[PDB]
Amino acid sequence: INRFTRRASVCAEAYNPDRIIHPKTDDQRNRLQEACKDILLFKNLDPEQMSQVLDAMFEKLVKEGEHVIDQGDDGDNFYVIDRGTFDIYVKCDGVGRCVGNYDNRGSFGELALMYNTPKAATITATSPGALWGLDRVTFRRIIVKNNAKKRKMYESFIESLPFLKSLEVSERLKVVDVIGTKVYNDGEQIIAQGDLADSFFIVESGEVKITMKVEIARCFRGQYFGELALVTNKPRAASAHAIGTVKCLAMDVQAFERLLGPCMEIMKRN
Amino acid sequence: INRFTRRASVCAEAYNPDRIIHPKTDDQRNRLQEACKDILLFKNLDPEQMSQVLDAMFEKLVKEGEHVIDQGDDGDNFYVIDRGTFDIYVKCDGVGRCVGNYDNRGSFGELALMYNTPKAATITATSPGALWGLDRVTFRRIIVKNNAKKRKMYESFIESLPFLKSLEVSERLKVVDVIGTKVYNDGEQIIAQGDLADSFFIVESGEVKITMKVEIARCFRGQYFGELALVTNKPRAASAHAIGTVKCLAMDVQAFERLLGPCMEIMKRN
Amino acid sequence: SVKEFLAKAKEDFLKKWETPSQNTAQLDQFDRIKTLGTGSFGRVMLVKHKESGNHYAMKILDKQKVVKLKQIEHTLNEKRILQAVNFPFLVKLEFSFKDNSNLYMVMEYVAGGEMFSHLRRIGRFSEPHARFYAAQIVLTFEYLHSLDLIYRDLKPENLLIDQQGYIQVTDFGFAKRVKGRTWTLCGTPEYLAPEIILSKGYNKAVDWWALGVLIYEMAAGYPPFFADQPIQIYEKIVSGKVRFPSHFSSDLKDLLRNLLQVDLTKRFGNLKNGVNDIKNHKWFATTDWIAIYQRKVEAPFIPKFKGPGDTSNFDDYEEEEIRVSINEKCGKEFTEF
Amino acid sequence: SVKEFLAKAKEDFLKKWETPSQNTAQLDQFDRIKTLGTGSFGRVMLVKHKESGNHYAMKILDKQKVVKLKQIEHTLNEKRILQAVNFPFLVKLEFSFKDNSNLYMVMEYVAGGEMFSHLRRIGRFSEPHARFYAAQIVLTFEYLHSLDLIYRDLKPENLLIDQQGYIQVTDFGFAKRVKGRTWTLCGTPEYLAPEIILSKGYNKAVDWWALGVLIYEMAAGYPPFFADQPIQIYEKIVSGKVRFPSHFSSDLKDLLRNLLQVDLTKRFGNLKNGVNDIKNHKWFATTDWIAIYQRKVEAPFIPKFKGPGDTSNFDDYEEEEIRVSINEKCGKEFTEF
Repeated sequence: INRFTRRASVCAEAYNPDRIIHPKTDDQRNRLQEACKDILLFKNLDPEQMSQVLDAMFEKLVKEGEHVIDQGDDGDNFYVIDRGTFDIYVKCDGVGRCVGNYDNRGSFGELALMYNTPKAATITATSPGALWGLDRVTFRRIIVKNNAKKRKMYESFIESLPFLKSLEVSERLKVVDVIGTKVYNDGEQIIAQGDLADSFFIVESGEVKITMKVEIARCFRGQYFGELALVTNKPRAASAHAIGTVKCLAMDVQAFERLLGPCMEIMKRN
Repeated sequence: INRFTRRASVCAEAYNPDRIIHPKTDDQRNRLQEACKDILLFKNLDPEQMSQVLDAMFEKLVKEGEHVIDQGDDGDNFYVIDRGTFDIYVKCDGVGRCVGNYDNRGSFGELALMYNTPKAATITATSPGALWGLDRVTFRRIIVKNNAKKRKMYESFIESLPFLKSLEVSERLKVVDVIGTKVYNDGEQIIAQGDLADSFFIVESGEVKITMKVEIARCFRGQYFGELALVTNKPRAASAHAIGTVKCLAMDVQAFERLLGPCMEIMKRN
Repeated sequence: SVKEFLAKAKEDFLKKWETPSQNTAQLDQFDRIKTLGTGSFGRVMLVKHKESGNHYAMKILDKQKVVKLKQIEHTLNEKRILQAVNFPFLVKLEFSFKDNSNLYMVMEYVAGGEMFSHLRRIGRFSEPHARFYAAQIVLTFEYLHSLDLIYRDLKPENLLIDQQGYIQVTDFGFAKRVKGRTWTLCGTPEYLAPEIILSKGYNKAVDWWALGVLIYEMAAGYPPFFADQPIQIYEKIVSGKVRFPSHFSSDLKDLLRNLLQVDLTKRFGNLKNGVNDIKNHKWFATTDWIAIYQRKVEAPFIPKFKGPGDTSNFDDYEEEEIRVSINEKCGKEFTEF
Repeated sequence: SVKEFLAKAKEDFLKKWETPSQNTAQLDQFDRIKTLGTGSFGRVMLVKHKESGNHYAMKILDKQKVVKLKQIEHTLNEKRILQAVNFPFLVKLEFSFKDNSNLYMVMEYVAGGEMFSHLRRIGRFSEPHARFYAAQIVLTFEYLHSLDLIYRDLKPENLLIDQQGYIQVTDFGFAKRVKGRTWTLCGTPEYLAPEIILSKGYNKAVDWWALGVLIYEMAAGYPPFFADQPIQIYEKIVSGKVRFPSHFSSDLKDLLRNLLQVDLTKRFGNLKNGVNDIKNHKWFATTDWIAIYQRKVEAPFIPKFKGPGDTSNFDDYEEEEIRVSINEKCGKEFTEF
C-alpha cells in the first residue's frame, strides 16, 4: 503493498512558553522510572524533567473487569502499570480476540504523548489493579516550559562572556541549541594542565577550582573557564577540579566554529 | 502486525474426470505463449497441455474507456493483453487512484485460475484494444482431464511390463505419480553401452533402436528397454538410439526402490 | 499389534460406513448460546441441550450457499465420514439433521480453544511441546489413512485443545475417501502440497506434506512458505525451497526436509516403510507412541477453563440468527444427508 | 546579487505583511467542480470562476473543526503568510474569504498533480531528475528563510507539478514567522526532525532536515526512516542512523549525511556558510541556480494535461457538500482572517 496511501500530517496543541504533584512511595517512583527509561520520550530527559514528569503522573485504580481504556478511544493518555493483571483485546473486522496480557507490569499509549492517537486495543483489568497515567497536554508543558527555561536564559550565561559579547542574537541561539552539560563529583578533574584545549565551560551549579603548576581561580555559578580554547589552540595552562558536586555547561570549540566561524572574528567587529 | 488473522480455506469447483477452439494467428499464439511461460500455472505444462490451453483462450475486444474488469468483480478469469493501452486503478478507503498502466502487453488474474478471486483493481482501456481471456472452469478441466488421461493409463504401459506384473494397484499408482518423460531427436544416444544402469524406459511415441558391440532390438510404442537396471546393477549391455523424434517415459531405479523396495522382491511373490 | 489394532478399526469403520445415521435430533432441542467460529464455509455455534443440559459445538451449513459453491459432496463426505470414524484425537459427531435451510452437525464441545490462538499468543512452541502435538497428528493420519480417508485441511486453526491439553482434530469439510487419485484444489493456501497446486492428481501424501508445514509452524511461530501475494506463496511451495530458523534443532530440520519434499519418491509417509519412517525418525526418539495414544503422557499445557459452557478460550464473532425459511431449499441435493 | 535580490524580496514582503488582504471574493462567485485533496485538515476543491471562467484550487477549512483541534493561529499564519510572499515556486493565493461555517483560500490551480502520485507510479526518480526538483526547494527555502518564515510540511504530497514540469509548493498550514525558537510538534511523521520530536525548540534547521528526507525519498522511492509503529520511526529518526541504497551515488550519499545530521553543529543549512554549503555542494555541481530560478532549464517530465479544468492527474475522493450554517460560528476566533 500500500505505497499509495498518503502520509497524514500530525499536530499537537499549541503551547507558547513565553504545580501538579501526585504523591507516590519511593518504590513506586523507582519502578515507574525504570519502566520509562527505554521509552523514547523519557529516555533523554534530564533528571529534573524526569522528576517533574513522575511528579505529574496520576493514580488510576481499577476494579476487576473494568476497562482501563477502549479501542478507538482517544489517545491523550500514556499509562504505566503499577500493579494488577490485565487482558489485551482487539476487534479487527470482524472479530474480537484476546491478543495478550500484562502481569503486574507494562505500559501503553506513549504515542499519545506526541499527538492524539486513538488506542488500538481495549485493555481490561482481570484483578484489582492500579496504573500511573499521564496526559499529553500536561507532559508537553512540563517539557516545553522546562527547555524554554533552560534557554532564555542558558545564555546570559553565554552573554556574560567577554569573548562572546559581540555575538548577535540569532548566533547566540545557535549556541544555546547545542551547548552540552556535564556533571562531576567532588574532586574529579574537569581539565588537565598540558592537555588539548577542546572546549570552554560555564559553571551552572557548584564550585570549580583552577590550579597551576597553586590556586589561581575559584569558579562559581555563571563563571566560565577553559575559555582560552576559543582564541588559541595551545595546551591547557591550568587544571580544573570540581569542589562538591558540579554541573557545567560545556561547549566544544570546533563545533562553535562550524556554526559561527573563529571567535576572534566575532571579537574584532565593533 | 496482523498475526491473529486466520488463514481461510480455499476450494475450486468439483470436477471428476472419470472442443473449445478460438482461432488465432501464429504470431498472436507465439506472443501469448511467451507471456505465459513464467506464470506458475503454465510454466510446467507439457506442450500438449499448453497447446490446448492456448486453443481455449477467447478473444475479448474493448473500446476506449471500457472497463475490462472491475474491482471486487469476481475472479474466474485470467487475461493476457494482445494489444492496446490500459490504466490500472484501485479504490482503497477512501480514495481512487491510478496505480499504473499497461502498454500493448501484460496479464492479470492468474489466481482466478485456482479459485474465485475478486479483482483487486479496475482496469480501463485507454484505446481500442484486445485481450485473451481464460475461465477457471475451462482451464481446470483441460489440465485435470489431460493428466487423468496421461494416467489410466500411463501404466498399461507399466502393467505390460514382465518384471512389474506383480505390482498391486496402489503401488502402480505410486509409480504413475512420478514417472518422468524425455524427448530425443533422430540419432540421439538414449543409452550408452558400458554406462551405469540408472533407469528403465518405455517408448511413448517414435522408435528406438537397440545395438550391441549389431541390431538386437527395435522398440516401438509401449515397449520397455533398459529394464535390466531393475534386477541388476551391472553396466549397460547395449546402447539405445532414437529413430526419428522419440518420446520416452523414464523411471529411475533408486526412486523406484525408495517407493516400493527391490523389484525382485515384487517378482518372487505369487 | 498396530496391525491387529488397525485391522480392527477398519472392520468397525466399514460396518458404520455401509449404513449411515440420519436425523438423530432437531433444532428446537437446543439453545443457541454463542458463535464459536466462522470460515469460508458455514460456522460453529455453542449450543445447550435443553433437557440434558449438555453443551455441544454445532456446525451449521446453509444449503443454498453450499449449492452455489458446488460444495455438495464435500458436505456429504464430511457427514458420512464423521459418523463412521472413531479415534481419541478426532472430535466426535453426536447428532446430525437438516431443515428447510440448513444442515446441522452437533459435535462434542471442546472448550480449550484453537491451537492457533495459543500459538499466536505464546509466539511458538518448544520442540518437546510441538513434538507432543505432532505425535497425535501422526497417529491420527495413520488411522485415517488405513481407512483410505484423507483429511486435506490440517492447520492450527483446525486443532482444538481439550481439558487434558490433548488435540482434537475438528473440521472434516475436505475429508474424502479416495482409493485412487483425487483432483479437487482445496485446503488452505500456506498448507497446499505442490501436487494440489499443479493439478497432478493426488492421495495420502498431501497430508504428510501438510504435517511438515504444521510442525514447522509450531516450532517457528510462522509457516515455512509466506508472501505478499498468494501466487508468490505457491511459487515458493512448488520450488519447495525452505529456510529454517537458527534455533531449529538438527533433528527437527532433518525431519522437515523429509516431509516438505516436493519429490514424491522421497517424501516421508509415501515410501516403502510408510508412516514408520516418521515414527522411527529421531526427532521422535523420545516419543512413546502407545502412551500418547492412551493419553497417559502429561500435556505441556492445560487450558484454563471455568464452568461448563465457558467460552473464554474462543474469539468473539458477530452474532447472526439461524434463519429457517418456510420454503424447503435444495431438498433433493441433500437427500442423503 | 542574490543578496540584493533577497534584500528586496524582504522589502516587498514586509510591506504586504504589515497590511493584509480581507474578503476579496465570495462563495457564490464560484462553481464547485471536484475535490482535489483532503487531509488531517480541511480539503481542496477545483472551482470555476463563474464570470471569468478561470479555474482555481480552493482550500476549505471548517471553523469549528479548527477550533476543536486548537489550530487557530496555524490558520491565521497560513493566510497571512500566503498573501505576503511571492516566489516562482510557491502557489499563489488569489482570493480569501470566510462565511458562517468556513474559511476559504482560493489558489491558482496547478493541474499536473502531486509529485507523490508521479513518484509512486514510476517508483523513483533518477538523480538528475530528483536534482532538478531539489534545486527548486533549496531556492524556495532560501527565499522563505530570509524572511524568517519556516515551512514545516515538506513532502511529495505537498509539491505540485505545473504545466512546465516545475514544482509549486502548496499547503502553508504549518508555515510560521519565527524570529527565535518555536515549539509546536507538527509536520508529517516520516519528515520530523529530531528536535521537533524531543521538544527542544527549533527554527530553520528543521526544513533542511526535511529536504534531506525528501531528496532521499525521490532518489530511492521510499523515505529513509520507516517502520510498523510510528514510535519506531521516531526512534530511528532520533538515532539518525541511515542506510543508503546501493545505487545511490557517492555525492548523493555525502549530501544526505550532511542534511540528515542529528547534530546541529554539523547540519547543512545551519552552519556559518548557511545555504551555500548546499548550493556549492557537488551533487549540485551541474546545477545552474539562476537558470533554475528563471525556469529556463528543461523539465525532466511534463505532465499530460487535456483541456483546462481537467482533473486526470488527481485522485478521486468522496464528494461532500460545502455546508454553510445559518448560524455564524466562532466569529471572534477568526476576526483577523
